[PDB]
Amino acid sequence: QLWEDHWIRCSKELNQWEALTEYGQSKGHINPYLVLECAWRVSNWTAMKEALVQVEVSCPKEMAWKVNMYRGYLAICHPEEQQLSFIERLVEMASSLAIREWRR
Amino acid sequence: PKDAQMMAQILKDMGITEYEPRVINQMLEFAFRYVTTILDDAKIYSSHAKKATVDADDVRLAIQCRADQSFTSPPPRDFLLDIARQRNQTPLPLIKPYSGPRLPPDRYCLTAPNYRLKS
Amino acid sequence: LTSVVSRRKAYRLRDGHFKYAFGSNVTPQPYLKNSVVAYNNLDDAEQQAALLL
Amino acid sequence: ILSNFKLRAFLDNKYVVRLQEDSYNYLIRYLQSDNNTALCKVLTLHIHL
Amino acid sequence: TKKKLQDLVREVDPNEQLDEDVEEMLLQIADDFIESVVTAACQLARHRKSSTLEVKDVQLHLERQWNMWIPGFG
Amino acid sequence: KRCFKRYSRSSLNRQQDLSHCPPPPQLRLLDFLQKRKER
Amino acid sequence: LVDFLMQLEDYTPTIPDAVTGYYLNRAGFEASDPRIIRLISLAAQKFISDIANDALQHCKMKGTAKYTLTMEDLTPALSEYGINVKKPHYF
Amino acid sequence: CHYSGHHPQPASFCTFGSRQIGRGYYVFDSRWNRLRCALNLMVE
Repeated sequence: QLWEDHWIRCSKELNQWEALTEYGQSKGHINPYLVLECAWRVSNWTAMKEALVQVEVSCPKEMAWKVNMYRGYLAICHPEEQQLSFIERLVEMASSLAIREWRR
Repeated sequence: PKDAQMMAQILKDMGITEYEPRVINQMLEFAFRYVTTILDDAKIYSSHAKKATVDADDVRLAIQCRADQSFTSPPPRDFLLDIARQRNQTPLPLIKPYSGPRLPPDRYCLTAPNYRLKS
Repeated sequence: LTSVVSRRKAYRLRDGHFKYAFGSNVTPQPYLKNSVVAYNNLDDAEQQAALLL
Repeated sequence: ILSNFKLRAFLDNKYVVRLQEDSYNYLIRYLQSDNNTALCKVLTLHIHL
Repeated sequence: TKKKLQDLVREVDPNEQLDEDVEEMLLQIADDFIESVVTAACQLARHRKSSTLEVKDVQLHLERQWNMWIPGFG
Repeated sequence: KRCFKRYSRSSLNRQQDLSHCPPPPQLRLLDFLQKRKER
Repeated sequence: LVDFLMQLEDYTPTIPDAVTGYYLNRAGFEASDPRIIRLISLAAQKFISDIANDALQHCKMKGTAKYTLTMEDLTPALSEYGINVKKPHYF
Repeated sequence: CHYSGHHPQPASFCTFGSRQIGRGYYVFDSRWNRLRCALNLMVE
């Protein structure tokens, strides 16, 4: 898994985000967090709306602030229509939780 | 009490002249349990035989199954010979006289303390 | 293979004769009072794994 | 080899080595490694220890 | 090819190793198990009406001595 | 006596058995590499 | 609340230590400390009490359509554990 | 439960797996199938 993790890290910094985007919907090794990291710089916006249910319910070791930050990508850039009325709640919760982990 | 005399005679035929009065009843119970079990095995074979009456061949198969699993006997005269044949090529270690009766190496002995418990 | 492994590794029984764990040391030591209250009792998922492992 | 009258007797004879048991135990350790069956053929045929 | 001996070990215990000389013994155990079952099945096959067939139904009646039940049709 | 058995003509279970074998689940990038090359 | 140490004191054994201790001597144990030989007696009690409770259930559903134990209350209770006992009642 | 000079034969023994080949040699139910065919259809 160290080889896989470093290969992902090396490919991310070599501007190969499209390859990792297609890697997230293979037959197995379903990794929704990898898709959320790589799919916001391309036109593939349908994957994000699907890979949020298992992201939120998994509660992966106090990882709520980054998911809240990732919620703004769909809110700010929505294809059909978005009310953009709860952006203030998103930033306030993200800032409060970021400061909360700063004290830790 | 006709079974008591023949059972004593059977023990007498094997060179035993002193016994206890309770073993004779035990063998009678063993004989009763043996036939009762094998009759039940005949019933299930006869019931599986889709026949009303009980045939005699079902008993032969039933006693055959009883001897297959419920009785133990070593393989005689042929299997143990192969064991000696496949081990006949094993050599013998040399005799090195240092102090006489040495012992198997350390670890492969009943001298080992539990890992968890300590001082 | 189940018989052989069972003589070398630990396991736990669920509702009788069922062997499922065949794994780590989640079984506590019964001479500890902390294990007794834990036995009587039976983010959040990781701490429970710590209580066993 | 057959016409040399000296190497023919060389093939039909064995080279005896008088070594200790530890040296043979050192040899018995090496011969079990990978790619040693061909070398073991000479030992079982040409050399008597 | 497929399912030689190692994947069956993973089927029970993920982290378990077997010695090289143990694998052949298990195959011989299976080899003896195969012969014992088929010989007993053929004996029951010749018992139905002196011979009928190798029947899956009578195999279920045979497995009572092995204390096992196949999840098959029956 | 044991290692000679794995060297004396045992390649039928080594170079023919082990070919076209599915990769273990620990290495899940080789399948992605093969798919990229094929496509 | 309280650890198992004094809970082991609370139990009142029925089988004396001279019976369980003799069993360990047969198998090759010293049987010279009080503390290990109480679970075997408790385990023996649990094994017999379960059969005793099972026999009580059979006896109280005999013919209701003082308490005497017969073979009719013993051969079905021993059947689940694998004990097959069949004694002739005559001759 | 009888007494007689002859040994009572059950004729239903444990039937250990063994077949008679050559009237002196015995096989444990396998590993002598193809070879027996090879040396019986050729030699004789």
